[PDB]
Amino acid sequence: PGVSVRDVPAQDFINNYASFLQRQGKLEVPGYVDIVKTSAGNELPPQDSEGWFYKRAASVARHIYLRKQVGVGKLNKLYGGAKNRGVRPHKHVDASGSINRKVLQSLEKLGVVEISPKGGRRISDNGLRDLDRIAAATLEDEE
Amino acid sequence: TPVTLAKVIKVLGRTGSRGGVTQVRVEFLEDTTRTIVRNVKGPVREGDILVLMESEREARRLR
Amino acid sequence: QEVVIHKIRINLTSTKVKQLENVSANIIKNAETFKLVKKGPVRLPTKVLKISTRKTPNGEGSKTWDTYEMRIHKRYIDLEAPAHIVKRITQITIEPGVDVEVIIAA
Amino acid sequence: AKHAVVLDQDKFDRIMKEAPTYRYVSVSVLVDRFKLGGSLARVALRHLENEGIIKPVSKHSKQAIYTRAT
Amino acid sequence: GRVRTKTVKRASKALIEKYYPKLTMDFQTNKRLCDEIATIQSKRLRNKIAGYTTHLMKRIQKGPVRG
Amino acid sequence: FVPVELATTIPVEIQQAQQEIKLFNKWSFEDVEVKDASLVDYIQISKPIYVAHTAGRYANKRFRKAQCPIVERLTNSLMMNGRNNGKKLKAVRIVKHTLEIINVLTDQNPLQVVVDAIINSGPREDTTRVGGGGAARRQAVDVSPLRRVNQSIALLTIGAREAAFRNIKTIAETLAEELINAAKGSSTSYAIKKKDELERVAKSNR
Amino acid sequence: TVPSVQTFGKKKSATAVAHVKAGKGLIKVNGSPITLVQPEILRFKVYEPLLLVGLDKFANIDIRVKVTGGGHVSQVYAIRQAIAKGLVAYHQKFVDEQSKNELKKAFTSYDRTLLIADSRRPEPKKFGGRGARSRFQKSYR
Amino acid sequence: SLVVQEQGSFQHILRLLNTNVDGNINVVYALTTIRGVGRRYANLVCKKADVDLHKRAGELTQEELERIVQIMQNPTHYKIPAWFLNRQKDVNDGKDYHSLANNLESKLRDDLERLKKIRSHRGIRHFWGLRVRGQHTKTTGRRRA
Amino acid sequence: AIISKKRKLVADGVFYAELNEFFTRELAEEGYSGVEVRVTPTKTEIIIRATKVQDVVG
RNA sequence: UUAAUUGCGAUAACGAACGAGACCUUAACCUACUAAAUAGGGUUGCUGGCACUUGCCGGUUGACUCUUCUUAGAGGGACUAUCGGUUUCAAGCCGAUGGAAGUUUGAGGCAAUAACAGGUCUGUGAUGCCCUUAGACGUUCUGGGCCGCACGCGCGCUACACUGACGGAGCCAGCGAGUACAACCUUGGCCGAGAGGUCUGGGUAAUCUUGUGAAACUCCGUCGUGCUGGGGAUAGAGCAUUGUAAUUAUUGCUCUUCAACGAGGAAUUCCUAGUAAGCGCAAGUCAUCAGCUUGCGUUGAUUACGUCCCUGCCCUUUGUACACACC
Ligand SMILES: [Mg+2]
Ligand SMILES: [Mg+2]
Ligand SMILES: [Mg+2]
Ligand SMILES: [Mg+2]
Ligand SMILES: [Mg+2]
Ligand SMILES: [Mg+2]
Ligand SMILES: [Mg+2]
Ligand SMILES: [Mg+2]
Ligand SMILES: [Mg+2]
Ligand SMILES: [Mg+2]
Ligand SMILES: [Mg+2]
Repeated sequence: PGVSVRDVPAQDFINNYASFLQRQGKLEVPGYVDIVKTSAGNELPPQDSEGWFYKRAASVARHIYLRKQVGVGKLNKLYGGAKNRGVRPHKHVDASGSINRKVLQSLEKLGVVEISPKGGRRISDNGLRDLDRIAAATLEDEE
Repeated sequence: TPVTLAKVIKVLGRTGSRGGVTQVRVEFLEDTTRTIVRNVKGPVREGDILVLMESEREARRLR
Repeated sequence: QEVVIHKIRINLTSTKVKQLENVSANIIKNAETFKLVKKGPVRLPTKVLKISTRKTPNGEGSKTWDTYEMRIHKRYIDLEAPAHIVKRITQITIEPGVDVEVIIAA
Repeated sequence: AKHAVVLDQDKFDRIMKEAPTYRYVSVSVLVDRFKLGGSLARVALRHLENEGIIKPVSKHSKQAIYTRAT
Repeated sequence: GRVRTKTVKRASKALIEKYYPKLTMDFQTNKRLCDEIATIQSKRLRNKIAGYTTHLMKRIQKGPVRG
Repeated sequence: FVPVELATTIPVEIQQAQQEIKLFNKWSFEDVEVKDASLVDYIQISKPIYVAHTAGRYANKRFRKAQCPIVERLTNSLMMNGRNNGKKLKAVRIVKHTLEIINVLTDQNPLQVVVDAIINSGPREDTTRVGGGGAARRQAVDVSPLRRVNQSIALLTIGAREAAFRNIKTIAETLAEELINAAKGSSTSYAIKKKDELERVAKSNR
Repeated sequence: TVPSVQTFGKKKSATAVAHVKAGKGLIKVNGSPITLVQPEILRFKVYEPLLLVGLDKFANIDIRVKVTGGGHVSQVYAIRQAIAKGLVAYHQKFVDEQSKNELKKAFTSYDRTLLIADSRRPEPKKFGGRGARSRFQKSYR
Repeated sequence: SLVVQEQGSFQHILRLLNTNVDGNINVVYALTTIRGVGRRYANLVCKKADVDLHKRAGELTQEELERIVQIMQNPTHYKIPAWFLNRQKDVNDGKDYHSLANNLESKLRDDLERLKKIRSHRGIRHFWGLRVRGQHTKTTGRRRA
Repeated sequence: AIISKKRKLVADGVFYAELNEFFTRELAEEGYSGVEVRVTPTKTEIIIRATKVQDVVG
């Protein structure tokens, strides 16, 4: 047969990742967590305070796994959106610049993300293995 | 409530002061072969079944 | 004695499409007669250059607007060849209106 | 504020009593019967959802529908 | 509002006058014939003419028509 | 009966509700017959659809609009008001929820209930503004099936929207309630009331 | 070497290349399988063509779709179209033609476009109007 | 996840920092009712205190309240970066100032007075009763203060 | 020399227009009508049409 | 009858032309042609992750061939086609079948005859005449102002909630345009909560910014119909950035203040399908600014498929003492 990784319905995978991270305790917290808007188009940080950053990290990792050479700017673009501009209509402004960078750094430290040539980031082999394990766990939970 | 179910044999013209009505000669579902002309609001084709309370009354081209 | 393959790109840009097409055809014919390995008359997204303007000189009428557009036709003709042969080809192979341009080297 | 979104033990007891033999077990319905808030209703349902009693039909956000055990 | 114009109709009439044989009822052949014999600076126009000729042919099976 | 499996895994429930019956969202599209003479065909059913969403072009000629599925129509009508313009997905979700609610309500085919509602709220004879000089005198007139159907569809949705302003009762629930009122003709919903009013007006000119 | 076709799916600006090979029964879209897709409500739409002819016509034919353009809804529709085309194409090529004809009949009696491609594309939004037809506001006041 | 029970261990309807804190509201958005007290700021304060974001405003332990009050007074003493303030680097005193409750208004008044004394364009506008931030009133707002 | 292809073409067009205008102005007595620009490597040919060709020549 | 002086017929007219049409560009169809290490997709190298068996999923410009999708080129293709009746079984219109496409196939582009004392002499080394002319209306610097407010009107934008709101989380276009003699589009990486900076780039451009990973939308939790977490308006404070120059916030983000507004009176604007509305993006502007325009996608319906009742025009017949023509 074959244990799949992409075949997970998105959110569940992320949740599993978060749980794994919580279990490990190895990530190194950015420090500017909760004292941040996270997005430039935000009036509120994450609602659940502690955690949720973990979820974000997981999501980022998943995106990395999905694609090729991925960078900070692209991540920012991804986690931006619509601005409540009051009387003026919405625009599109990106996420907080440093936070994403910090997340990436943390991932690199743990060994999920590897530095790619040409300009961007890819997945480490140990990281890949971990991802696969997580996927398997999710499948088990479903089955 | 007594209802007499109408059925279209022919469309006898789009009418009204404006355009929201249609002269239609009708042979109603039960007790057929009795032709009565009624003015109809909506879009009507051929063999269209129409719901009405007041059956045996004729209306002319509206002013 | 020479014969060292460089791989040469030919640019064909213009507006009047028919002329361009003719030129392309001519080039391909010439390539055939000198018998070479070549990639075809590769066509790129024919760039339109739009300039939209108030038709009114002075802004006193109805708001009529005109899109003045410029159709452009960009063509790549790739040759597996040395330079001398390319030079020979480009002695003629020029027709009015159309831009002939040799990129040269891979 | 229109009240009836408190906590209490009496309220809880009432909720416990108001569960078997009903056509609808929905959040909106609960709210209508002058009980706890939207989020609290869900929590209450969960507490009764241990060994049968109340079983789900829809799992969607803010449009949840539950029904009694048959 | 697909009323065929004067011009198309006139052309069709002319075609029928000059080449009543070689107009084999169906569209496709007739279209090609029209393209061959009549010189049209267009394609759509030619097609339209062909269509009208076919219509005329169909009519002329079911009696004589004026002009 | 018979779950044939593939390499890409599909959940069991979905497999169960598939080939044997030409179904709907999850339950039977089959059965569900028009109780009322007339309005058959013009209240859709007939052709089996599996979702309440199509790209299917219908506003093309005339009588084609009376071949569009009832659920779909409802969803479309729901899209009224600027805040809800477009957003078919939302409408479909709402319709699904309504259907579920109807199912919950004393069993029965929800489709059938919907059909009944459509039938009941549709006005029979309505007044149109006749000139006759200058004054706004009205003379009552028979309403064609299609128009009636359309009006009925509109009315329920309008009622729902009215209800939904400042309410925990999410639009779907309101819609379901309206449908119930229409089907069990008690003249408590907006639509039925409006119909009654129209009939009264017609009478006062007949 | 495998018996395979490459089919397109087309609506609005969404294009979907479904590749129809032979194997176990894999139906994937952009790597992920046929199940996910995730406008969530429109899931059953992509299931429709499959449902119509049955699960039997998939244990042999494998389908792999790559989708670009459009939005979400449009993408879904494109995928659906592609899948409908693919099976038909396979049947036309390798399987008996009777089956293909039957499939066509099933589709045409239930024509939610599918084997007939989508027709409309946007009218260009001309000047003096915020929309295509819809003008600004004349104000003789 | 669980309904808070007990007969009446925590008292409903609160009064904190010269003003009123209404119950039946989850933690943060009853503290926005306090004049000047933030959203993000409030959240930060809560975090500092060490309270869960599931409690009601008509609850809270006394010690917790005291802690919150302490946090409110000084941003520097606790782990707050403090550039989320009404007066950062400041106009006169040059420290870290985020005024609280019925004091913010007073501070504003003082600032206005200072402006008036200086006789800057803004001050002049304020005196007149018009528009500070270069906003034009050829058309908009035809009632005014 | 060398810009973006589109830009280059635009510039060429502008140049042509300018040239045309100049000829309308300068060669007024010369009975000028049209310009026919041919741009090849090295030698750029500029054909000019007029009624009084002799005048143009000198 | 027609969208049409579009046609059929009646007929001192007949055959004509311009205008409408035709044409032209684009948007749609081509598993048939033309080709593509600048668009793509396959099989096997190298290996990355698995289930651990063959099989999946990949990445990698390795090699090879194809061209469905992408692109254009050449053509073709729909002619209301096929019957069904209606109407002198004319012109045509409606219904079904086939068909990519049956509203002139959609959208324009162009656009007659005469004009209006319509608009500009502020687009002009396009300009007749008059004016002015060197302590200038020529010029150029320095500063303000065209952005003032007791208040009229017209464009618009954002709101008045649970079709929500905020976080997450998922995740999708299409037009675009973008520097070498400069001060472009600018990735990718460390420092900054933002705003941003810096070292290296790549792109005088399907190749790089860019799959412009846009918004709207889709899942779970939190708050549930309170001028409230709807709404972010009058406002103070820092840090930036643009440009010599920002006060009269240029703009930007952050904390704050948190008002008017609970679906808008009389009038009336716009609209008949990818149309209305929603929702963004891009270009035009542009040192800097978007709420504006052009464009382009992205979601995507209601109800007509008619008629002269109102409004405006049009032609006929009528009358006229008007023809600078009812001002
Ligand atoms: Mg909003
Ligand atoms: Mg007919
Ligand atoms: Mg046209
Ligand atoms: Mg004048
Ligand atoms: Mg002058
Ligand atoms: Mg001005
Ligand atoms: Mg205007
Ligand atoms: Mg691109
Ligand atoms: Mg407030
Ligand atoms: Mg502007
Ligand atoms: Mg007289």
